[PDB]
Amino acid sequence: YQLQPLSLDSVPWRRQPGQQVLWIGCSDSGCDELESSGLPADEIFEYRSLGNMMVDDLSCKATLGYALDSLKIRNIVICGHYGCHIASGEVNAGLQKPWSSVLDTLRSTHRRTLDSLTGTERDRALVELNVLEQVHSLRQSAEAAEALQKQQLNIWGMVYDKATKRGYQLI
Amino acid sequence: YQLQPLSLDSVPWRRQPGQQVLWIGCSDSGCDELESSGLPADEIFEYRSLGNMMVDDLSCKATLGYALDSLKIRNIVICGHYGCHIASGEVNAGLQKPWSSVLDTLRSTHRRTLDSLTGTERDRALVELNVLEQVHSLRQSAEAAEALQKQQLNIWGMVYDKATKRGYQLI
Ligand SMILES: [Zn+2]
Ligand SMILES: [Zn+2]
Ligand SMILES: [Zn+2]
Repeated sequence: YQLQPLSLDSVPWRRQPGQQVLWIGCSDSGCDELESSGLPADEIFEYRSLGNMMVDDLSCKATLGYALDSLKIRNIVICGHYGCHIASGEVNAGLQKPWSSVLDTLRSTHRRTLDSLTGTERDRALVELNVLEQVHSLRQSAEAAEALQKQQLNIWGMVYDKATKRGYQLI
Repeated sequence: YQLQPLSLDSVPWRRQPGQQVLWIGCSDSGCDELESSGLPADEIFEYRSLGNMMVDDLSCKATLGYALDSLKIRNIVICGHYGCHIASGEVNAGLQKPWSSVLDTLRSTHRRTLDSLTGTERDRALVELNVLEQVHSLRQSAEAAEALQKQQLNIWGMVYDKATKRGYQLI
């Protein structure tokens, strides 16, 4: 992957006005994130969860299902954020499986690149890797895979930087 | 129950600055809701789900658990909103169980009250009843019940009115 700064005028998840976007963001990220989305408030259906993850439980399936079946959403954005307390090198004992399992697996699978980086740059890399893995795994959900095969769904990854108030798309 | 307009300078979930509040809101409600919270952005841990519900699923349990065990939160707010598409009318087929079950149970349990109202007033009553039920059910959870009996947790209910740009506490 590479990071591409977004231009707010032409975001990949808004090539046409009027349609609703499922925005999947993190519980410890603020509203300030959506100011970098390129979407007006009335085009946003917002799921906000631990580490902007979708794990295969009833909440992920029901939210995906309602978004596709009732709102006929054609775009999903997974928005990670720099400074995230959940997608970081600090392993918090209060964080349950499978959220903790996803993060352990990322740390082991990407050990080579992560091992060469100090704390702040390591945590930024882990936010980005978490967004990529969430985008890849949501594409393999049964409901998303059938929509993608009809070219009736796109899933996008982005990272928001609180400090610069800018978003970066994962390409 | 009765509705009490909130004053932003004296919200029951912020009697002292610095501590984090778990804010449970709806996916089809906007950030505009949090402007009525009386909280600065860095005191908000936001869980945003179908119909501002907590059902007994891994996501609800893990988010509650991370909030209590890792963030040591002392206040939970369940925020419903007038004009909600999920807590409205009768059956949406796109809305899965147990979300659909909660709403059917509210429609049956409060049939007498709902029958006394027209459609728009019926929808508003269903938003308010949903918040009260979510607050009552969350209090009965094993983790919440132990914390409440130690006076180390409060759960609050509120409803946000987009038209008046005000929140109302459920007393
Ligand atoms: Zn986060
Ligand atoms: Zn927001
Ligand atoms: Zn709603």
